[PDB]
Amino acid sequence: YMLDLQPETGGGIQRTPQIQVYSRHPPENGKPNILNCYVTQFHPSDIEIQMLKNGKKIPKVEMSDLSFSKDWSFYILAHTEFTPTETDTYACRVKHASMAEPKTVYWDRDGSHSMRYFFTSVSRPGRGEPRFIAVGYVDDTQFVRFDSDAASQRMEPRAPWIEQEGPEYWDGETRKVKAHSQTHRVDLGTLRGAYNQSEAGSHTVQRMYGCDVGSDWRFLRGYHQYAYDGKDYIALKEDLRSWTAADMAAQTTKHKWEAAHVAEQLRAYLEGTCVEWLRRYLENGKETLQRTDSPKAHVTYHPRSQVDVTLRCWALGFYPADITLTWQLNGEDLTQDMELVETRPAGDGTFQKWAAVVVPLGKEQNYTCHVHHEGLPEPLTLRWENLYF
Repeated sequence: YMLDLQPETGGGIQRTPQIQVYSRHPPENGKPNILNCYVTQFHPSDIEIQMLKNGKKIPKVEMSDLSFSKDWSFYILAHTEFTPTETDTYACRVKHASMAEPKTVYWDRDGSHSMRYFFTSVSRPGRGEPRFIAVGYVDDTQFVRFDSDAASQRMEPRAPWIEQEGPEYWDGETRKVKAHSQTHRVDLGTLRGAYNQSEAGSHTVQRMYGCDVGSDWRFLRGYHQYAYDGKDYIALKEDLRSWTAADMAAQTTKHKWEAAHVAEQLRAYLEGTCVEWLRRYLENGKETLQRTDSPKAHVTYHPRSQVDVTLRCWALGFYPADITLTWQLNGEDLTQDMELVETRPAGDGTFQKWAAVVVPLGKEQNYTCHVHHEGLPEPLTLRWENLYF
């Protein structure tokens, strides 16, 4: 349930995509599966993602709705059905303005809750109104979307439990999401003026807001923050009464919103309405939302040099996405030379992660992987049982 308040900011750089290519389920030759291409850390949001089989474009590839993480960097999941074999190669190819050439990555085998909305507007001077994309989450489960270039021109369901809501709900959310788009359109215009930028270039406004509740479903935290061209602009501080302005232009907005008492209006939504609707969603989506799936963990071996080995600690099938995955040598922990990938979606309501370390041969028993997750009664501790080396 979105905010009705629409404050305006007032009148007076590229990052490279990271790519993971991986299957939803453990890969077995001849068994139907889903291949994922998880593309993250990119800016601006305009991007082309293609999945390839033996170098040829796979035609039926589904893309997630554009969203972004805390640092404002975008992410998209692309996925397609596939049945792996011994000989077929698979890859994901990304074109983005940050890179001179496309990057191709081949598939290689060996108690709290939150509601959050994420909004992205991208100007396109001479080509109509900004591209506007909105997505809503409860915890790590997306439940609504809006895309200005989609056909419906309505807020749309993306989870079965929200489809219960009647037409009044959908009408209200559609009205509000369109109002968000217009506010962002205005913001793009005035921010362009504030930074003395030309009317020709494309620019980006991102906005995130929402609430966390505790184990008793009482208000825990609120958020309401903005970025311009992928950089912090203004953010509501944790007290929900003051602002962090990132530069001089944002200070003008800060003083404007201070004068108009915008923080107190947002506080009322964040501590009241946001929380009340989160509780409703948690009850309506109980089976899928009020759940913890524990990480299914194991350690794999991979020969490296004649002197050492790579040990990789896997965590699979877990929900929610928050997890701590760490290696420890002889009790003491250290992330000096630990490779750690971003937590990635399986595409079926669970997440995956791994952490890898290079261990000298003979000293493998000294290394232990530790998995902490709210689903686990006790933290898991794993070691590589050396059978066949």
